[PDB]
Amino acid sequence: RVLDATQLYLGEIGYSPLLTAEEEVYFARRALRGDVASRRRMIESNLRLVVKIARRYGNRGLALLDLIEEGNLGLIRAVEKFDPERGFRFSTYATWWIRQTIERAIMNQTRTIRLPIHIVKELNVYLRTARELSHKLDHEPSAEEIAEQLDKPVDDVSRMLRLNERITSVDTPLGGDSEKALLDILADEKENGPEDTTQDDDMKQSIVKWLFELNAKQREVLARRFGLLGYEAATLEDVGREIGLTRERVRQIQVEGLRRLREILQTQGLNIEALFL
Amino acid sequence: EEFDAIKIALASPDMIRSWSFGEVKKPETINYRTFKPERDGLFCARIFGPVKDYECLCGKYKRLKHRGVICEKCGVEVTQTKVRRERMGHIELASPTAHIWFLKSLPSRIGLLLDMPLRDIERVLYFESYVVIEGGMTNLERQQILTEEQYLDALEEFGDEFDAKMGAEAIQALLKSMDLEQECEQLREELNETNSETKRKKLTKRIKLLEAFVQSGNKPEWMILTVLPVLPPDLRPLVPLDGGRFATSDLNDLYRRVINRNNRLKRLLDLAAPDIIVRNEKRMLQEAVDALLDNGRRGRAITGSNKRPLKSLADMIKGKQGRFRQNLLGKRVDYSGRSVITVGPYLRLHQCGLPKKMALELFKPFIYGKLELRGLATTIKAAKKMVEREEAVVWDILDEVIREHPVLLNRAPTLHRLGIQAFEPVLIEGKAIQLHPLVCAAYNADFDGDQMAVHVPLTLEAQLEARALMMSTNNILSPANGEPIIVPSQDVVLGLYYMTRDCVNAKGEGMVLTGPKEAERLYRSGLASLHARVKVRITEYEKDANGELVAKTSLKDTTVGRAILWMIVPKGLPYSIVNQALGKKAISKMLNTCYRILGLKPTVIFADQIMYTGFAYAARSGASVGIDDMVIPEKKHEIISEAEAEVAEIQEQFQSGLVTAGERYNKVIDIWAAANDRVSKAMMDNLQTETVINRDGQEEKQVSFNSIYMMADSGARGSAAQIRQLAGMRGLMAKPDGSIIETPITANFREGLNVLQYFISTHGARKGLADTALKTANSGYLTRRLVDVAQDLVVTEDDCGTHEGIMMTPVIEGGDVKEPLRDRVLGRVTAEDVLKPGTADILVPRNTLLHEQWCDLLEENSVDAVKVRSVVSCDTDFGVCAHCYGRDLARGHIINKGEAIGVIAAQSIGEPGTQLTMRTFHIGGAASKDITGGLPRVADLFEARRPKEPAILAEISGIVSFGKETKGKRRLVITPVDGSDPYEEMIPKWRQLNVFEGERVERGDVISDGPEAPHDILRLRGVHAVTRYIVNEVQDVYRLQGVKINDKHIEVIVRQMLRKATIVNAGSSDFLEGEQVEYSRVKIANRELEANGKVGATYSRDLLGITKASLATESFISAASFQETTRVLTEAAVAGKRDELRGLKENVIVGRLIPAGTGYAYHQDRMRRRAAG
Amino acid sequence: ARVTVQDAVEKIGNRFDLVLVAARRARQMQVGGKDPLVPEENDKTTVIALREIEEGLINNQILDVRERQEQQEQEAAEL
Amino acid sequence: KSDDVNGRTKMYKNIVDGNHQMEPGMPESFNVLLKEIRSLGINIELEDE
DNA sequence: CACGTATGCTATAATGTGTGCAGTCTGACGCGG
DNA sequence: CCGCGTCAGACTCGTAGGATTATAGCATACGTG
RNA sequence: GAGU
Ligand SMILES: [Mg+2]
Ligand SMILES: [Mg+2]
Ligand SMILES: [Zn+2]
Ligand SMILES: [Zn+2]
Repeated sequence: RVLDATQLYLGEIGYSPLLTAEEEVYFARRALRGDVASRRRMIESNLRLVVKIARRYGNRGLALLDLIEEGNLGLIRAVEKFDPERGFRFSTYATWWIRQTIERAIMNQTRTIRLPIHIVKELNVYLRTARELSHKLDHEPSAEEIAEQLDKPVDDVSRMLRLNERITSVDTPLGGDSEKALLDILADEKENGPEDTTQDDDMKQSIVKWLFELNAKQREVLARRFGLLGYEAATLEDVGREIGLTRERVRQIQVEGLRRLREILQTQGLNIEALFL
Repeated sequence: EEFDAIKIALASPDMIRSWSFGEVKKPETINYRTFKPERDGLFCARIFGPVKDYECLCGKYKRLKHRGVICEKCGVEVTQTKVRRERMGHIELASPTAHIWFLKSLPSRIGLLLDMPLRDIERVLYFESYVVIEGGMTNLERQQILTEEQYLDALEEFGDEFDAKMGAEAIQALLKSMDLEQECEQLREELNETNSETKRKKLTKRIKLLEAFVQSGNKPEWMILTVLPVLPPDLRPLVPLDGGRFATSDLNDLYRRVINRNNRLKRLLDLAAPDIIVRNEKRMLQEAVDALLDNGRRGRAITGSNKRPLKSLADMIKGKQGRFRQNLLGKRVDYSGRSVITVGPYLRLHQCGLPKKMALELFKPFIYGKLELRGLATTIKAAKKMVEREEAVVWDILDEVIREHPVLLNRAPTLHRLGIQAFEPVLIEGKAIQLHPLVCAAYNADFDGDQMAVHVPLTLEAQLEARALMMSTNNILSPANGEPIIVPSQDVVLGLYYMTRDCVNAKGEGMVLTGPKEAERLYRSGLASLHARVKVRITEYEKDANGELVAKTSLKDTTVGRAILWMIVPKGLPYSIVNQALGKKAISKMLNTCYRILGLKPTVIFADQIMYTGFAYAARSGASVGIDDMVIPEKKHEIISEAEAEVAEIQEQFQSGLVTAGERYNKVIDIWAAANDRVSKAMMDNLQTETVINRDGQEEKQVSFNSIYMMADSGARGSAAQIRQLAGMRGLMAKPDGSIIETPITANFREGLNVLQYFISTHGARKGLADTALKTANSGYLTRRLVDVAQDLVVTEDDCGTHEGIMMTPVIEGGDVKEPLRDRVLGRVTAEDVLKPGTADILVPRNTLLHEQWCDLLEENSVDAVKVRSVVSCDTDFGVCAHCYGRDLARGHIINKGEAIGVIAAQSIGEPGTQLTMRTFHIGGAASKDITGGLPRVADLFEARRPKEPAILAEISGIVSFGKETKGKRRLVITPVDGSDPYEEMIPKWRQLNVFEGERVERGDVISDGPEAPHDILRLRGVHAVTRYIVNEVQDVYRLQGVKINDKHIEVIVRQMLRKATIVNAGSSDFLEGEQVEYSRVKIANRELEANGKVGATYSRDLLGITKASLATESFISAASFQETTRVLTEAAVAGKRDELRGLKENVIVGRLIPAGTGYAYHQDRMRRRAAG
Repeated sequence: ARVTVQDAVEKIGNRFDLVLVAARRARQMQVGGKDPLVPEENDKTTVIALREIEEGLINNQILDVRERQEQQEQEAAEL
Repeated sequence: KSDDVNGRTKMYKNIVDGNHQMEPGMPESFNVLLKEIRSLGINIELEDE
């Protein structure tokens, strides 16, 4: 038993009869007028065209079957927008739709990081131009050589070529030996080590001790306003509203408290100065 | 955070939706420009959480000021970024899809449950043909496949009243509508009609499936997936490399395929597309899902541009690269370092040289903490910068911290526990680790560039564990055999040999010396040789009946050298031990004696002392290797020419056409083997006693002091075999075929081989070396399986209160006392006395550990055989008792409860194989087998494979009656006395029986010649029979290679093999026929049956190979982590199995505290908390 | 105690429980700052604990006794 | 010493404060295993105490 | 309005795949015909 | 039984980074500063 | 490539 997805599908398409021009016209008149059968028969009879075209466009976009399905989607657009009355053949019209749809599909799905059509098409012209350049310059083309050819900014060219930088698999092992790969080397940079984490504890706690050295009033004003021992960085009006009306007095006590902290530092700053790394 | 147990069951569509916090409807990962997650994509931050802690995406809500806020603009919750690794999503499949694991991974499960062949299911799934889900008309039955054209016929004819469909839909529907209860009873009815053997198995299998399916609460619909879960972003990361590259997991590519195909399917359905296109897309969908879950399972694995198959989900759980093996049972570790090792002769046994630079980093936080107590460092930043600058006060602090702090040294491969040992570090300037010589044995460490790993025990508990359990001084004896593993080697032996050995007169023959101090003085003054024969007054202490020591002064006849060594000897030991010429073999016994009389502390000091003096005298000797030291016997050329004329005779007899080629080949080979033996004898006579050159009256004969002979005689290095190749004849070489070359190598290495001799040597050499590299995998794999099956076994109890045990005889295989009774039985509990009135009046009561004392008494009394308590015969459920095990061989006393004995057993049995696979192969060169033949025999034993042509045994006692013959094939019409009904058995024609019919036959009397199957032994002669068969048959291999392992280790594993028992006849519970349950649980049930009466359960114990026994443990985490993980997980998921985490494996995986050793105390406290609610 | 732990093991018996006992004692000295019986002689907490056990001063049951004694007096103080 | 994130940081601070206390939790790699299994479509849940 | 991102349509006729490799490993243990 | 399939196959250390292809050209449309 |  053939369980090949592909072979099964190709067998089934094979067993639908190819159409002549008059047949296509008759069917299609009724298809535009809505004959569920007509549309189906035209589709199914012309699947073989789709496979011929998807055969070409494959190569390196996508799996043959993936191309075939997108191609079928193009063929369906063609059957919906076919004009029987115009003397032009169906196969001719459908070809355009099928190729269009396949190409557009391989421009959005072919890349892990989805590149917009605009970027992709820009980039492609940079590529084809690079190829002509390399055809006469023997050696491959520089960013500025391609840019000189297009009469455009080098930054433009460079940014496009940066986007063309294709992905690396985290699981692909390094050194031919199937041992450790990229994941095996790659750190978590965001997650600090217990050394950095413990240094912050020490910092934050030394600031508590320093805050208690100051006046009860200064320390409370600083705590509430900085959002240090409080929850929220209370604005001048919030702190004043809870203690002493005078919003201006919060600024006074706050600035006073900062300057007393500077005195502790000029005296015992011998520890604080070493916090500059 | 702390749970008790873990359950696996089928994932319902609805359950998958519960985990999900968003439906991923797009393949878009991130935006090309602002590398931020794309809407409803694989990395959607609206679904999986914020990229930055407490920040929404568009940046509207920032910090903790906005806690659980959900941004109206972007739609992102503001929380910890932590959640991106936690939150899952899901995908709505348009068409249902089969779960490949519950389809392809055999047994079929889905196929097994519908009783539908796997091919049949597949034809349905891939839309080759229809299946009838309900033919209301009995005309068409259920699950009967119809081809495309078959569906057209009944379409007009029956139609309506038959529903037959195609694809995953059909199968899901078929599964949904099957009622498990009813069909179970129907199949049980059919089981009674004519249950043939294979039919009964398959029926009982579905019966147990249906039963387990209802017990799990799983539904068959769930075999089919409609909702597909999506793994969290951070567990399939898309990260930017420095250079603007991106690197992603393969899973993202696989998921992008699925999403695209599924969303295209939805489009095709919206457009009402023709059915052939709908079909292709459904197949497409199934393909991509199958690839996502398990890639290279169903067909060609979907490949990258690299050619290499993409790594799917299952690949991350499965195999060595898998989670379990690689990241869970073994881990990368902080506070670990490594370097080259070199000798530390000066070190004492409990010390190691630890490079300053290395130690400074390893103890970083300890240094910062002490810096803050000294008030030297104001803050952590300052402390850090102080250690970077490496200030002189920091060195004082570092020195302070490392005092009394043990560190662990490890060497790969870690084959037994002594491959990791603890030491007090001694800080040294210079980049290599210094290791103590005497423990080089255990590490198998030689300093040809070897490296070792260093680990810092952090906690007070770990430090205590290291100093108490793992310290080198504390762990001397091999846990495998009761022997000291720290023994002097090489130069040390050589030196001790040099001092003790005697020469004729020499300097100051027949002097009289006051004490060994006078001897030392005289030697070092240069008025006496070390080998001078002399009279000396030594005071030797003999320890009394109690702890008090009784000394006795005696004038002995010994050398100056021996007297001086007596100073190293502790008081307590006798002088006659050192009075002989010392070698490696005498010195191991020396150490042993010291351990048994004095104890640990004395022996440790003594060992170091012996090392110092050994090397010291080795150097003084001036012992070296010149070409003159390799003495060729004068009669080589004669012997050889004779052997050549002899071979010529047989060649001429061949040319005459009389003597065959094979006869000549054999006679030539025998000629050369015998010539080789003769030349070797000549070499050794001429060397061993070549000191025919002595004195005092006139000429006298004596032992040779030639350097190579000394090295070999002492056991320090070389042996007669080696020396044969050096001074003698090299001998006959073996081809890579294994066949021997006709021409041997007449030359030796001193003589130098010619082109042809050298070439001929190469084959064998290289064969050996290849064996080291390649076969150690198979040896080590054995180690792993043993370890896995013995894991759980721990000492649970002190005394099981059993009277059971095995009767050990002294192994007189052939004639020679292979393993004396004493050595086989020492340190075992006596189960049962034997009163034979005798000479020393010995009863030796029950439950007595055999001390060396009681063992000596056995020898005087000539005890024949003895019942000894054994692991296999223990009654303790969920482990064994200290009594049934006996002595912890590594300690020299009774085993402590809590010790993980199984692991020790497996390591002890496995290691020698694994090591000898490297030893006689890097080395194994010339031919005069080995391990490569032996271990396959051993593996076939532990795996309980029935042999190719097995011996036949009598099943039941009675009278033998021979009957009829089918053209030579022997039938047997046997008729017992009380069970009068006849029993018949067919035997092959050419197989001849050793016994002769018509006989009174006990159960398990051997009829045929052939190997015994362990199962059949168990079934006829019970546990002691099969246990003793395996122990003995295994030990034969290891004994051939000179490997000492105590029987009790193999007994441990045997017991693990006999874990399970098939019940044949119903109990009061829901056991019933054919279920196989653990013997522990059914005996505990029988204790409750005894109490309550009711129907007793008739069972029969079954033997299982090591692999299957581990897979049969109730713990599915242990099973899955071992092997077969795709299958193990489908089994457990369907069964709805729960693991309550009793075993060590299981705990280690979850990073908990081991239920053994130190952890036994805490674990039993937890267990009593579980028992009281 | 430092080099060989044999006599210490002979006092308690079970190696594993010796570990637990000495660690619980060493934790007291480390955190609570509980006073050592034997002279430190410049030795670390763990070594102190092992000496103490060897000489037969510390015991699992004895630790449980001092725990209850002092905790009970604290409860009495509360009430 | 390995995965336990909370544990490692807490342990470090304890070590700097002398008290060699063990404060262990659950290895993150285990968590991940479960998630990997659930992405497979097997429900594997912890039943707690 | 503009910029970035997207969808769209095109009419000589064309109507069943392949492609690039895989190199064969082994001793064992079950499972449909 | 035969034959095809699936499953296993030592431990630590190292080195070095890294690959490819190509998707027309233009007109209209939708969302945010 | 390093020691098994
Ligand atoms: Mg060596
Ligand atoms: Mg070496
Ligand atoms: Zn926002
Ligand atoms: Zn017992």
